[PDB]
Amino acid sequence: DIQMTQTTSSLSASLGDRVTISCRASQDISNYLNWYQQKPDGTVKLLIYYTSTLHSGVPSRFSGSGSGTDYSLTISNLEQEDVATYFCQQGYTLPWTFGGGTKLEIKRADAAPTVSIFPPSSEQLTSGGASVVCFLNNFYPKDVNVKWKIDGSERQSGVLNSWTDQDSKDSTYSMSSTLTLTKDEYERHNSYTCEATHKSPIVTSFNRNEC
Amino acid sequence: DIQMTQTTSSLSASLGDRVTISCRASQDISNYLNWYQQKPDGTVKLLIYYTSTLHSGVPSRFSGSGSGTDYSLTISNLEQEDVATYFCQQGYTLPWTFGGGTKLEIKRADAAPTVSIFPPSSEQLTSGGASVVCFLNNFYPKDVNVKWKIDGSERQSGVLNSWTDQDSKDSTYSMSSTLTLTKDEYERHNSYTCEATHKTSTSPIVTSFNRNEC
Amino acid sequence: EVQLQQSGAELVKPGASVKLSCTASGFNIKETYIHWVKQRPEQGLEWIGRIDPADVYGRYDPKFQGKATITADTSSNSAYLQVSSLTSEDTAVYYCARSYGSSYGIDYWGQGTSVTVSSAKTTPPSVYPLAPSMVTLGCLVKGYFPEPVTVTWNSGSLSSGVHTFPAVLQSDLYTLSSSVTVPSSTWPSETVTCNVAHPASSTKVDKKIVPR
Amino acid sequence: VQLQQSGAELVKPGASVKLSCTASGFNIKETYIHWVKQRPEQGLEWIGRIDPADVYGRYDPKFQGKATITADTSSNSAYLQVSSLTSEDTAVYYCARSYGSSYGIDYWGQGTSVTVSSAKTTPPSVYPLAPSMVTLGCLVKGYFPEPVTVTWNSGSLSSGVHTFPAVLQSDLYTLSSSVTVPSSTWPSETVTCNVAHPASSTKVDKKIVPRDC
Amino acid sequence: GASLDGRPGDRVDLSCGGVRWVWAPSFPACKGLSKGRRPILWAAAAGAPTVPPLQPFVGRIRRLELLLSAGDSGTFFCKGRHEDESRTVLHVLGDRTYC
Amino acid sequence: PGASLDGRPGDRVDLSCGGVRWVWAPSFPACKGLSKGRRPILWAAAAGAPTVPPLQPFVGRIRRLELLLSAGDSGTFFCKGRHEDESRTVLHVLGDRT
Ligand SMILES: *[C@@H]1O[C@H](CO[C@]2(C(=O)O)C[C@H](O)[C@@H](NC(C)=O)[C@H]([C@H](O)[C@H](O)CO)O2)[C@H](O)[C@H](O[C@@H]2O[C@H](CO)[C@H](O)[C@H](O)[C@H]2O)[C@H]1NC(C)=O
Ligand SMILES: *[C@@H]1O[C@H](CO[C@]2(C(=O)O)C[C@H](O)[C@@H](NC(C)=O)[C@H]([C@H](O)[C@H](O)CO)O2)[C@H](O)[C@H](O[C@@H]2O[C@H](CO)[C@H](O)[C@H](O)[C@H]2O)[C@H]1NC(C)=O
Repeated sequence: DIQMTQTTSSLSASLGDRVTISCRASQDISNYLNWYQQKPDGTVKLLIYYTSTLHSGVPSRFSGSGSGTDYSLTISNLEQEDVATYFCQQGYTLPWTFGGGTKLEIKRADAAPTVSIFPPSSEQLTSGGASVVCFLNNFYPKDVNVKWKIDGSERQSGVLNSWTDQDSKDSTYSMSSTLTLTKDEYERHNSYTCEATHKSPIVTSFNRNEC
Repeated sequence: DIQMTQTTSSLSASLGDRVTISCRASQDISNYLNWYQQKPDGTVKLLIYYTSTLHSGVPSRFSGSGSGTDYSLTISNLEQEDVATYFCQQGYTLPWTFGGGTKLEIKRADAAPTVSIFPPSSEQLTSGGASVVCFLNNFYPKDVNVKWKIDGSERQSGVLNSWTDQDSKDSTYSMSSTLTLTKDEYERHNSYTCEATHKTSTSPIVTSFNRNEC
Repeated sequence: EVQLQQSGAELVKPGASVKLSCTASGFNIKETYIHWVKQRPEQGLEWIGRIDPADVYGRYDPKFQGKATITADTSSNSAYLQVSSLTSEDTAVYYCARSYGSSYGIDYWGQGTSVTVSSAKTTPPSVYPLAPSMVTLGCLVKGYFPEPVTVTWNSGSLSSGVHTFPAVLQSDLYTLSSSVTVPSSTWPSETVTCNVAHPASSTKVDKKIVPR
Repeated sequence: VQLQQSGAELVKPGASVKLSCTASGFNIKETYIHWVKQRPEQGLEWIGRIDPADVYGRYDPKFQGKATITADTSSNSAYLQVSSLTSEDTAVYYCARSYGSSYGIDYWGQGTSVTVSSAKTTPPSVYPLAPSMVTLGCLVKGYFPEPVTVTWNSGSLSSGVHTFPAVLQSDLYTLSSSVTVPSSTWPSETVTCNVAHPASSTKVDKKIVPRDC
Repeated sequence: GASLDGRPGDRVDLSCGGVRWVWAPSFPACKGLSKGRRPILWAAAAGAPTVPPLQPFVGRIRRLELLLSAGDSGTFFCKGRHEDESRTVLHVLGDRTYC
Repeated sequence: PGASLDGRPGDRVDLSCGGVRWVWAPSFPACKGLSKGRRPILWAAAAGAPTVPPLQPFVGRIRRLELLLSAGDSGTFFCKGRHEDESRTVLHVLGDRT
């Protein structure tokens, strides 16, 4: 229908700055566009309705400006709590369209990760399987290209990673990598280790030690 | 273009009787129908506007009736000044339409004509022409067959008649018949008659003129 | 004083155009609608059309298909009927009448204006006297063109006994005779004069009926 | 004045699901009920709206016929009836309230997760992960469907928790969690990774013990 | 059809042949008005003009009384059900063309 | 293209026409409604003393006007040009029935 476009799909910004989210419409929507906030796994909040007008209980730092066809939401003071995706939407014609959205990340000092490697538990080893877990508890920015070696050999197969969202508590990122192998394969190889490269590389170790 | 038809085009009526002129319309006229009286060669008067309504100075004897499509004009205690034609007229839509008319004749006793034949004057005769005139006066009813037997022999050629309308005096018609001949023809034959065929008496009314010159 | 002054009778050649007049006495034409009516010789009335003098455009019957164009002049307090491309089917009397509207009709009617459509020429009459206790005597009116002829007797004083018969057309010439019935004591004792007047040819002939 | 969304549904492909949304405090007869579809890690999609008095709700043509929103005023609740389900339907379904065009979708429901999979419900297999400060883990492998509520030492250990999102290899889910406690508190104190799978009615508790042989 | 002509200060009763209708005229004038058919009276439970025109009553198809004034010149329609019209032409004597 | 709206009684929404001597003319859902089709309410105002919309005397202004909504106001609103052209704004008022 009236396809809604948001120029940028991600916007990183440091605390105490002003930012703008732009929304262009397929046709003049005579100011019948509202703005929405969706917090990570939190509820969806209506921020601004009918372009300019603030919604009840929404802070004043949120400003809804808009031309006839070009609409732009602006967060004047940057707060940690504002880490959320913002969406525009038209109500002018009946198939109401929700735009692409713009995730708002927080810019902060570059933190080095807290790399910890964990050996497969003697619980999982009974289930005819093995899993190596390597974490990077507290770091920034988002991208970190992990590479782990078992006796030096490169293992790219069966590697599955997972990233958390930027917390509105300390404004940091965290990553979990899981190397899943069959019981026999993990029993054949010894001295498993995980290394990490982030903008000397941080190298962690977990040798096959008796206990 | 809505049409108007009067059921009758001529109505003979005795003095002081009650008469009606009916009018049928092609559409619903919604009382927008007026009546007119046009006297012989006299002015045409507006009798009764918007059906039953009468025009200022029009006598009470005149009454207007009807609704929808058939409207009527009614005249009581008839007078010798009511001998005129009456017209229906719609005004409901813009091609204003008049009815055909109904001439109102006044009935009377059977009157025999006063038949008078006149020879061509010695004035006309110099102009190389001759005309015989026969005036039939004060008669009732309207139809009367004229007959011009030149020396008894039937003459159907060059005969031209003229009638006057119902008179106001004794309400009787008069007729005039003219037999026009060329100087020579009139000078050729002697006897010139003029016979009226009217139903007043048992016999036809016969008048004559024989030219005398030697 | 509610008078509608109609123009004098006209003799027109066929195919030509005539513009008839109608003048308003006393009343202002701005206050009524003007209506014109046709009347074929010895026939019914035919509504030609009407006009609001405040407007230029008159509304007429479709039978008078662009021929008749009524146009009134407020300034001169008079209306006009212009009828173009004439025929013998147009030889009639034309009435001018004032109306206040649908629910009032044509209240004041004009005297009429006679229009004769003929290629024939104006011709004065040739009066002929017709001589023969009561007696009848008349006078002949042969070959006059066009109508009318005001026929009176002994300078109009002899009203009682008069019978004026209507005109007869014959090869484009008219013929009418009139008869008077006077007592046999008054004739040949008194003078009897058949007074004829032809307005069209501006003649007024008077012929004394003398015993032959 | 809240919007009560029904519990998350696991549906077989091609079948039909009728979701629920109940109005608290307010009367539904006093607003338009709107529904929204949110594909995993994707934008929102407006399904359609309804005037509860009408009970013949308008829908987006891309969804026309597939989804049928019908509300019950008597029970003060609305329903989303979705049929002929695909993997492209595995998403969260929000029920929101709106006062009109000039006001937008103001109150938003929590959202109902619809998982379209021919795969069966499987409880998790919790694996403890023992090694200045001390980082400790807990692995939750092989569960179906999502979600799993993971807490530390009966949720009393809020500070230092890090719960990573679930990973599907092949209709199998895996998520790990990490807690950072001081080297003084461990192995001195008990540390229990509390895992809760509502879908399978399980609540498993694995104490992290220092690894030996 | 019906084609009428009157004077200002007169009154003309006008009706229809309708199938519960609406009278809707257009006038060749603009005394504060504009081009196009403007409905002036409609049926309800007891028909009345209300605020645009204030000279027509109702006899109580439907019949109305109209006080002509100056500028009521126009075609009066009597639009019924499914284009069941009933037009009436009206012309008042006079041309008010001064600004 | 097209404009489809939804409001509730006591609200007020703006209606217009990009395609411009005109005339606004809407039709409202017949059930519990006296008239059964498209009906004119406003015509472009001339250089005199003009105002008043027939079936709803609560529309303020140019024919780019605001409308206060109430019972039965649900229906499509057409703005009309000199020939053929029409700009329609569909409208729905909350809880429209008996
Ligand atoms: C305009 O029409 C009215 C009729 O309006 C009414 C009615 O009684 O039918 C008045 C109500 O206020 C109105 N209600 C609202 C709020 O719209 C109802 C209507 O029934 C509802 O809309 C639906 O149920 O409509 C009058 O006929 C009025 O004419 C005048 O009536 C007077 C009566 O004493 C008097 O005779 C006046 O001379 C006459 O003009 C008319 N308005 C005007 C100013 O003429
Ligand atoms: C309809 O009328 C308005 C004027 O309305 C008012 C006024 O003067 O504000 C409203 C008042 O309540 C009313 N009553 C009183 C007691 O004041 C008066 C009343 O008519 C006078 O007192 C009587 O003399 O009238 C406008 O004329 C409006 O026209 C539109 O105005 C626009 C302004 O931005 C714009 O210029 C438009 O072109 C123009 O049409 C008119 N409404 C419509 C939709 O035509």
